[PDB]
Amino acid sequence: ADLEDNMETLNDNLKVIEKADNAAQVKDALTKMRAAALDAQKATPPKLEDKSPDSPEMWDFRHGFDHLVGHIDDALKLANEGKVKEAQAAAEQLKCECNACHQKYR
Ligand code: HEC
Ligand SMILES: [Mn+2]
Ligand SMILES: [Mn+2]
Repeated sequence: ADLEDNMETLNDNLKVIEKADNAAQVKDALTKMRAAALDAQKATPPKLEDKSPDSPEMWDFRHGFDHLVGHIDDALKLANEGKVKEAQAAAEQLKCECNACHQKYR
């Protein structure tokens, strides 16, 4: 449950959503992402290892996962309503979140 493994979970399950052709597989990938992002939110990334947990950098690092989970839930709702294609498109826009946090802190 460390940061690199959670990121492996996020990356793998985004590719799963991208190639999926059914709702069950999209839904399982998304809920798995949701869990991995909440667990990642507890880690300290290598480039913030000198920071206090209440620093603005650490606050912003953690809050990035709230935004990510928010997108995941939107996609989760489409995917529970059976709209696989809309859910996949929503998951593609998650990529702005990955990129945003990465350019600041990876
Ligand atoms: C901060 C709020 C993050 C968001 C959102 C996402 N990622 Fe991330 N990721 C983050 C950091 C700080 C790091 C560096 C970790 C380290 O220990 O060096 C990463 C790294 C990755 C990696 C590489 C992991 C590795 O084994 O080196 C991948 C493949 C990755 N991140 C993917 C990824 C995806 C697909 C995300 C959105 C669905 C995503 N990350 C969001 C911080 C944050
Ligand atoms: Mn915010
Ligand atoms: Mn966003």
